[PDB]
Amino acid sequence: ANRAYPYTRLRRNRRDDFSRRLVRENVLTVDDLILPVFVLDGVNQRESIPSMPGVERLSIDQLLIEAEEWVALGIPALALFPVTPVEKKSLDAAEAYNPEGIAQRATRALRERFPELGIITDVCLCEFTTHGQCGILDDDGYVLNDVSIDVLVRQALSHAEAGAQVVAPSDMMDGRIGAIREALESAGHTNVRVMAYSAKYASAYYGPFRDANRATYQMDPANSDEALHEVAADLAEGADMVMVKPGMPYLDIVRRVKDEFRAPTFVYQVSGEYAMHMGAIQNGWLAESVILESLTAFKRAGADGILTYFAKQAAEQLRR
Amino acid sequence: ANRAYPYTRLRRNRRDDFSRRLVRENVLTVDDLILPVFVLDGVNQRESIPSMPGVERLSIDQLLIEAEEWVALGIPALALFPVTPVEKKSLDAAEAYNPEGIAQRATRALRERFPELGIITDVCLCEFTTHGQCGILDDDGYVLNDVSIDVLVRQALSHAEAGAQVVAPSDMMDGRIGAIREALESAGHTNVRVMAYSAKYASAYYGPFRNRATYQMDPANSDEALHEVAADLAEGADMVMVKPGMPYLDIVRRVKDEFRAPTFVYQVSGEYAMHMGAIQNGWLAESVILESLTAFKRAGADGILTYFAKQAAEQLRR
Amino acid sequence: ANRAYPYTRLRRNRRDDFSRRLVRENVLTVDDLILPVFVLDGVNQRESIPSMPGVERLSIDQLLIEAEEWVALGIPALALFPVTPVEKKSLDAAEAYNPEGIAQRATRALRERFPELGIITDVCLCEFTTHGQCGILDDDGYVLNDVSIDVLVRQALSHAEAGAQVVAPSDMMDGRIGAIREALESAGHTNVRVMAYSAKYASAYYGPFRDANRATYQMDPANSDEALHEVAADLAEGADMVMVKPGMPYLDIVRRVKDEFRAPTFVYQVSGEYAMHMGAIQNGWLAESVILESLTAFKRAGADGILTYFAKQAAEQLRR
Amino acid sequence: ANRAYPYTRLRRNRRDDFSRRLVRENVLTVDDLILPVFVLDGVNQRESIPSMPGVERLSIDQLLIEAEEWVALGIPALALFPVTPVEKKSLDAAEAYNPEGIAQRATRALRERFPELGIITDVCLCEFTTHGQCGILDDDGYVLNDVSIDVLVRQALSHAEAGAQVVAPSDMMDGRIGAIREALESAGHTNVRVMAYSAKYASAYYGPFRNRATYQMDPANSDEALHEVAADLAEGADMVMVKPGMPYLDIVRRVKDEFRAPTFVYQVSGEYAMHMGAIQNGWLAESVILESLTAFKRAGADGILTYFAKQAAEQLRR
Amino acid sequence: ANRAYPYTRLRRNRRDDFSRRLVRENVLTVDDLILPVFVLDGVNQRESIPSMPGVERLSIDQLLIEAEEWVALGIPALALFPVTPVEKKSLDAAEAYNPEGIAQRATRALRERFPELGIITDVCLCEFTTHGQCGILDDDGYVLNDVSIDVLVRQALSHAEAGAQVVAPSDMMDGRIGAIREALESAGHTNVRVMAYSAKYASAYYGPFRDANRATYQMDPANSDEALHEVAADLAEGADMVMVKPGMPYLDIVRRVKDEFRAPTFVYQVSGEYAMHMGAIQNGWLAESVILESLTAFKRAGADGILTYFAKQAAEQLRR
Amino acid sequence: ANRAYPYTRLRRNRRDDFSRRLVRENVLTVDDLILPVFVLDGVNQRESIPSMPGVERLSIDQLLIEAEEWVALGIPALALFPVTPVEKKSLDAAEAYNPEGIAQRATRALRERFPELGIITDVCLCEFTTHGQCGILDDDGYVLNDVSIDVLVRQALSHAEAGAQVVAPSDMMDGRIGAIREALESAGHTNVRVMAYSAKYASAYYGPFRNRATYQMDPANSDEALHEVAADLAEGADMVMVKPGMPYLDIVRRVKDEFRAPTFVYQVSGEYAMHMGAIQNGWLAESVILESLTAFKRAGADGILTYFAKQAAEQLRR
Ligand SMILES: [Mg+2]
Ligand SMILES: [Mg+2]
Ligand SMILES: [Mg+2]
Ligand SMILES: [Mg+2]
Ligand SMILES: [Mg+2]
Ligand SMILES: [Mg+2]
Ligand SMILES: [Mg+2]
Ligand SMILES: [Mg+2]
Ligand SMILES: [Mg+2]
Ligand SMILES: [Mg+2]
Ligand SMILES: [Mg+2]
Ligand SMILES: [Mg+2]
Ligand SMILES: [Mg+2]
Ligand SMILES: [Mg+2]
Ligand SMILES: [Mg+2]
Ligand code: NA
Ligand code: NA
Ligand code: NA
Ligand code: NA
Ligand code: NA
Ligand code: NA
Ligand SMILES: [Zn+2]
Ligand SMILES: [Zn+2]
Ligand SMILES: [Zn+2]
Ligand SMILES: [Zn+2]
Ligand SMILES: [Zn+2]
Ligand SMILES: [Zn+2]
Repeated sequence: ANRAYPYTRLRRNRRDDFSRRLVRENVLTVDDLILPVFVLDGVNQRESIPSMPGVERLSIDQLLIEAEEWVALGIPALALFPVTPVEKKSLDAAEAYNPEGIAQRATRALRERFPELGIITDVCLCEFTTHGQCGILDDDGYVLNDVSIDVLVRQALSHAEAGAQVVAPSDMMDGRIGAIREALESAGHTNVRVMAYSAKYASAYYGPFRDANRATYQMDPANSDEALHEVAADLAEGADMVMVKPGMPYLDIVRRVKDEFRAPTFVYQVSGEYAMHMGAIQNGWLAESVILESLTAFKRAGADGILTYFAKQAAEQLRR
Repeated sequence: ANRAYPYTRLRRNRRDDFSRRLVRENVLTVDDLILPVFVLDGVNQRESIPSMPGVERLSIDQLLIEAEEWVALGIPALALFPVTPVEKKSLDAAEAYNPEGIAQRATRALRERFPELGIITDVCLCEFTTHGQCGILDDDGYVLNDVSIDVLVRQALSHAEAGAQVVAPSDMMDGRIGAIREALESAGHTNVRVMAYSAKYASAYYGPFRNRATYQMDPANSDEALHEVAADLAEGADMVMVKPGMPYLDIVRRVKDEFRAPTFVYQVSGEYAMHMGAIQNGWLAESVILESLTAFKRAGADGILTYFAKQAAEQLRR
Repeated sequence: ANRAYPYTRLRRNRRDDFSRRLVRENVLTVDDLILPVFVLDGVNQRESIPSMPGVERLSIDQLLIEAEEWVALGIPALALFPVTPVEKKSLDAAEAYNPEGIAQRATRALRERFPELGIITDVCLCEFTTHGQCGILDDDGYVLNDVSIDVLVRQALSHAEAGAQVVAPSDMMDGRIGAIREALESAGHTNVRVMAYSAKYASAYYGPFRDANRATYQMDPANSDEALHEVAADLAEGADMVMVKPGMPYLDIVRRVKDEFRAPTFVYQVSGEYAMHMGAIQNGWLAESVILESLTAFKRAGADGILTYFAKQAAEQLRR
Repeated sequence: ANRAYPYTRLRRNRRDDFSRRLVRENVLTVDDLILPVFVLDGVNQRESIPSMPGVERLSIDQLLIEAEEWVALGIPALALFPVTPVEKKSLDAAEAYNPEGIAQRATRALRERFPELGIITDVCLCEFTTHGQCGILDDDGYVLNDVSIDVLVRQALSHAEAGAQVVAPSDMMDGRIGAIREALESAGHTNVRVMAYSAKYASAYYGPFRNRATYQMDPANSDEALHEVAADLAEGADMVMVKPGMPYLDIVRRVKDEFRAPTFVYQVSGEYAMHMGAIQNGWLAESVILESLTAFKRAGADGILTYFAKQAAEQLRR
Repeated sequence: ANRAYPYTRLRRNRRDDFSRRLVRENVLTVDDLILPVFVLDGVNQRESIPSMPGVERLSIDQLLIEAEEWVALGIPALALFPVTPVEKKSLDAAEAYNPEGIAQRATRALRERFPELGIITDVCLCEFTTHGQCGILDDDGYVLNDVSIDVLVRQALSHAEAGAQVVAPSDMMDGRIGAIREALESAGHTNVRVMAYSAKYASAYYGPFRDANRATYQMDPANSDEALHEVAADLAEGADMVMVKPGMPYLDIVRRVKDEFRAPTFVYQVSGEYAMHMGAIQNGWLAESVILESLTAFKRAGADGILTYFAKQAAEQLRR
Repeated sequence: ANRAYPYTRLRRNRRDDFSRRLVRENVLTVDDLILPVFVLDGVNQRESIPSMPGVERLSIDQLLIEAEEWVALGIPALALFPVTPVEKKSLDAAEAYNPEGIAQRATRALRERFPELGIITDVCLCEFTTHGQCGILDDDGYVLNDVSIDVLVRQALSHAEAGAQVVAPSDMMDGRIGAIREALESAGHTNVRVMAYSAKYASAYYGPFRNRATYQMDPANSDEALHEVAADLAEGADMVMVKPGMPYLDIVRRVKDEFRAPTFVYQVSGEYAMHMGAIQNGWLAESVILESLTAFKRAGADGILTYFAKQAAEQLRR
């Protein structure tokens, strides 16, 4: 609109807090926060994670106790990540659909104790396979697409039976959203949401989660147009929400996905992003204000919700 | 993206509060609210406004008292509307630029007491002319464009010298934003913001605030609003505004979409009156206040001039 | 196009009525008006509505008499809203599809007496359920989507049999437009139009209609992109017209919907909007000219037609 | 939106008049109509035009009589086309700016009698030059751009001083809109509108109105029209026009779509002649008049210069 | 691009014929011309049409003789329009699919005599029904959509059997393009093109053709967005070309259709357009140069081909 | 529009010549062709060009003879390329603006003989400098921008005074279009067209025509070309050109799409050489000439500078 200095001085609106606040384009609220949480078997268990300062893996009993604060702070949902006992991992990943598995038990417990809290379960075989890949291997060592979907469907169904309001397939198999959706619909789980990990990259940023091949399924970091194709398919297949993972290193993908589809768009600030920031904060290299800066970035980029291990810290800062 | 029932059921996200909250596209906050306020000449004075139940005209001392609650609620700014004593009105509208006029005095008092509170003054001749038009009349009864600008310029300069952070020309003269900006820059008022009333319509919804069709816009016209805004941005506006508000939400959306600039909207006297009247008659629930304000946000407004600002602030602070 | 003052003065075209008229971008005509009308059981009944000054609920006999004026004024269509006797409300909503229900009786009477007048019937269960929700409840108190559609289909069919040229599903069940369309097509009701309430919000503006939960089906006022998804589905499912409700508070949605789909787009100026305006007019706070301003706004925003309780007043003002 | 038969049957809305009326995308109203009118020099004079059955050239007194019916029908404006006596033509086209020329006299008389009726005068040299070109010729027979503008400027100024609310340069000189606007502004004619003939083609459809290819546009060219309009808007046009009309409806649509500005179209003499001739021969029904005019609206025109304006007005008033 | 006088003078390129020719955006060639032609029963028949000066209706023998010139001039195709003997019109329109009907006989004759000349047959019932509507009536006098399609399919098949390379459904029934396409494909007529009359308006411009109700099927002249919906469906249904009718009065529709779909786009300069222009030319009110101006307009608006009764005149003018 | 096999078979339109002809999206005509021609200093002189089989350098008298066939074929314009005698080269490139230089003499002779034939002169210093760069060198060997413009301006003015209808600056100095336009306008050369070489790349395809990377564009860059064109249009170019041609067809398409302005493309010496060489070796059919030229049209070019112009004209005239 032919705006030119000195008629236009973009510093004017920056001059005072009031005008900065009036023109501010985005704000973070507790409604944007999802807390991922690592869940152990057993009772009275609490484990620190060295590569994620301040995050603990908790048994179900201890998770229920901590969920009091989280609920009180208004965090809308948790994303549950079981820590599978090694002995329960198998070639067939059958623990993924065990009604007595950690995720299923945790879901029923939380649904009963905190009925309004959203529970987002993780649909993937990587915590259940001996070999740690996201799906079932063929005799050449490749992760088989459609056979894996069979197991992921049973898993998702088991989560729905346990009471999960949202299942989030994090597997990157082709077509899994539609297969899971069909299965849910056929079984009568009409309102279980599917939060697709649509554009999940083959990333180095996942280090600490593993603490807490893939290029044939997860996306190449170099590719951006491809992510649009991914999301389009997941929306056609029935996803209720679509997600980009990891987060900060992919903010350009979040913006293109929101702009292109105008659908509910989520982003995961993964373990390595948390660890980088925490480490720098603890070293005194960055101020704690970087936490809300990092989260504001996701809102600015177009995300509706953020899976972040900072959810509690940020919710406290915001509640003030 | 070929979304089809029953694979896509748009009710699933609506099933639970938590998922409604996660997908909710817009939220109103106190940061979005600007309170207009009618300012009297006297002292220890308030007046009730018949056509605006619940709103009082306030003398400056009273404004300072109430501004305590407004600042504590976090309301970022006020928009000052003086109520000029009749005896101060004239064909030349000289009272508009009186250094000791209501607006100027109010501004200086607020700037001193509450230095962080934004003050948005009204640049217009309508409360200063004997006939009530927004500009100066020629012998034929036409509101003269360029002669009016000369008065408006001196007005704005007086507001700036009183300390106003924002001046808001509400006059709908052609070119006034540029003339005002030029004057502010030449006088050294580098940082005074100009909040243009860019698309201000010749509307029946101004009843309660109180030939206009020769300067305010025809309600029928939408494309024209984009031309208006474009000119005001090129002329140096820091913010642009649509008035009235709800009845023009389509204009808000087009203006935000087209220009991606800081965009404001005025929920005018008549919109307040019709909502309050209905709430007082028991015809509409009080929830309609927040719904009306959420609509502005959804449509693309960055901030909202609303006589409901204090109640909305109170509700949000719950 | 680099337009700049003083070469460009946008007041020039405003200088005279003639040039204002030449450049005026939108005009309201009686072709844009649909009159909603509340229909009572019985004979010789006329009831004023306190929260809607000047609107009356009428028995069929009295509706036929008033429809003379409406036809003479050129109003193209009515939208019928029965007032169901309380004793006829039920858990199963069966009165919705009674061939002798108020809507069905009213439709046959009007179709016979005024063959060119459009009749738009309301497809929804809320006037027929004891609990007043738009659909059938499950044992958890939730409004069941697909079971409700079964009843809405029978209702729509009964309206078609009665002679309605348009059925307007106002229910906000997912998929109902396609289900109704299939049913109409299968039954031979090839030319019955479906006027989808596509983007119908969970709004406070409906107060006076009730005088004259829902968040799990009606839309969140905060959401705009979601409305596009709603309309897209309804057009794919066969709607002939798409509608936004309420009206004024959603003019931005009307504009986005018209711009995005270029399809016949309708808007409902609901009971609370009528009451607000009437109340202010009767108090002398607004001039009567606000009525045609409010209606012009819908045209400007892109609506092709407006359901408005001001239809008669506006048609008289326009006929002059 | 994946609309597919038989779920989507586009005939359903066509089934009944009432639904056709509800979905109808465009309507012609009297507000859209501008009547061109050929104005003679004498008094108690009318002339029939062989190639335009049913249209009369009218002396000013006759124009005033007929303008009674035009105003009562609600026609907003007339476009005046003088028929210059041959003896007043010259190589310098000085008659164009004669204060007592036909156009000027007609304007003053209409402005006085019917103050609310818009008068759109024609700014062009073609009815004033001995050779009939729209501008002044050099020794080689080329229509000079800038020298022509100087005459056109004085013309426009004379029209403004006679009281014309709109001047419409129909000359297709480069830059003339800006030169005219500059002159009007410097003379204080702040509110005189300029209705540019922006995209005026070198067309065979002007037969009945009566080297042109060096100034009027090549019929083959579409993109070029957008460049023409762009320049005229930047130069200060209040309205822009395409001429001829029906044969250029694609241009109307592109111009409206691209610029969102007040857009006009001229249904020229040859288009009138061919429609009337066909109606008089019994080859086309009279309904073709309203269909032709609806086409302009559908294509995006805000207003239409049409010799059918009175009959269309009569038909609409039914 | 900030172009401003006097740096930019758009007259410079107009100064000389050479530069006008270099910058000229569109040209008409004989490849753009399709000649419609009225075909009589019998032998040695030639009839002038008073409302279309210079156009004759011809029996097949005389058509073959005239087609020599047309072929020699390079006209790519004819559009055949039979003149059905009144006695052969019926309620069932069965003459439409008679293998010995005028259109079928004419097609076989032309295909044999001029194998490279395109023949475009007219698929519609209006020349075959006693009542002259485009389809079959129901007992309320309405033109039935799907029953009409049954007859149009048999017609199109009969044209394909006769050797037509293109069938052009001019009926404006919903869905007919897909039904005809399915039928052609099933029967093995893999390469018969379908030239859909997609946006055919209810127009006064057809007068002279009739010399040589409809609002429930043909389009309202007022509607433009609706035409896009029409074309979209016809392309989805398998049309190879899409057409707007009438022509000049709808150039804005031609431009929107070409711009939106980028598909082969045709336009019909109908009988009334020909008659208007001829009449004015014969009266001396317009120069003959208007013919090529009118045709250039269609090219400029985006048409790939033009059905025009001026095809021979224009082809001669162009061949020079 | 959800087109799917077998409902949609894109071969159906390809089945027959007649349908291929009806749907064909672009056609080459003689109106699209501009012939470049190398012009010698002498008289009764021709020279064969080793790296451009079939093209002759021609003295002016020879050019006039051949121009007979070119005009009779309908070729609209020639682009003149003088071959400067070495002794006339200098560090100041003064020969560029010699009123009796090759280009000037050729222009005057053609303008007189064939008044309707367009002449496009080359505005560049490369055939006038001793070192062969397109501009004047500083002491460090850099091609100076603004000093070069001053020479180019005088060149262009000399071409205009010789009668050239189009001057085509091929130099790739920044700002030269504006400087040239300013000079032409101030001198009264109102109608002299400027055909800017807007996006002229530092290319290996100029081999046969005969630090360049500091002024000609990097082959890798596409977006940059739009910035180049934008500036030349704002500076007053009447036409804009991409060079080389085939290897840059994507640039042609983007430039036409973005600006909708008269767009030209140069099929350079190396493109001619590689096609002819292949045709002479029997490796490619002669049909490749028309295919190469159809590509330019398809990509969006309005006109094409091509050494094949005469043969293509001959082929089209079949
Ligand atoms: Mg995928
Ligand atoms: Mg957001
Ligand atoms: Mg006190
Ligand atoms: Mg303005
Ligand atoms: Mg916002
Ligand atoms: Mg829906
Ligand atoms: Mg509309
Ligand atoms: Mg008399
Ligand atoms: Mg121009
Ligand atoms: Mg319009
Ligand atoms: Mg169709
Ligand atoms: Mg084309
Ligand atoms: Mg010789
Ligand atoms: Mg450059
Ligand atoms: Mg081209
Ligand atoms: Na959110
Ligand atoms: Na804000
Ligand atoms: Na309408
Ligand atoms: Na209009
Ligand atoms: Na073609
Ligand atoms: Na060309
Ligand atoms: Zn996994
Ligand atoms: Zn004012
Ligand atoms: Zn309901
Ligand atoms: Zn003229
Ligand atoms: Zn037909
Ligand atoms: Zn060079």
